[PDB]
Amino acid sequence: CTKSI
Amino acid sequence: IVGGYTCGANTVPYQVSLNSGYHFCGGSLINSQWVVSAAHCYKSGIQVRLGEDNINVVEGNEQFISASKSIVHPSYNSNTLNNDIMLIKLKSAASLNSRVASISLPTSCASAGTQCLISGWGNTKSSGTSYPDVLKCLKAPILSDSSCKSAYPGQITSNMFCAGYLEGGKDSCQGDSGGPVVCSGKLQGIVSWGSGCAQKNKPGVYTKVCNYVSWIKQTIASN
Ligand SMILES: [Ca+2]
Repeated sequence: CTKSI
Repeated sequence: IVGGYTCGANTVPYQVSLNSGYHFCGGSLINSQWVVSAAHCYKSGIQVRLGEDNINVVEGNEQFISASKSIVHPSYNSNTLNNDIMLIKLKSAASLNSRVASISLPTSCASAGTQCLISGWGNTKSSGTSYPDVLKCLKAPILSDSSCKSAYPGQITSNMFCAGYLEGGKDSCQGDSGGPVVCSGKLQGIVSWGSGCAQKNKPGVYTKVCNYVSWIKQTIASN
């Protein structure tokens, strides 16, 4: 899971 | 950042917020006109917000500068997140000052156990969501490749490293992507991904910036 919003 | 601490205003002067009407990713200012962030942060309409502390309040020291170029690594793979690096050129050079400062690129990769500062405005909860106003910081060590690969078998490429904690509770999190992992004054990592945030045995995974220094330099030099 990428950590962007 | 989960389990971190309030950095203190402008104490991470290379930290930028990428804003598209909201903070969506971090980035690191690497010279007055260029920011390093994560490729997965790419989007149109990026405004780079430098000098931020409270990202919801204009406190002074901010510089909001549109991205003029957003250069995702050509080999970025959005499924594996390999090459999760993007360069953003600012439409105009930021005014560098004590609160808006570039961070050096690494001259060499960091070893396991290197302590780094990871920062961002991402979620501060490992379960649920709380997005901070102010920049949060986490001191976190780079984990060994073996531990990283053990935590994320088959998912860690040579362009990634893990950093943080296996005991849980301290990690970068959503909204921190793209932001810096700075170790000994060098941008060694970009917040990239992880399995959840601050979960036991699931450290953060970071783009290994040292693998991209030449790419960064070459890309900047040609843009
Ligand atoms: Ca602000």
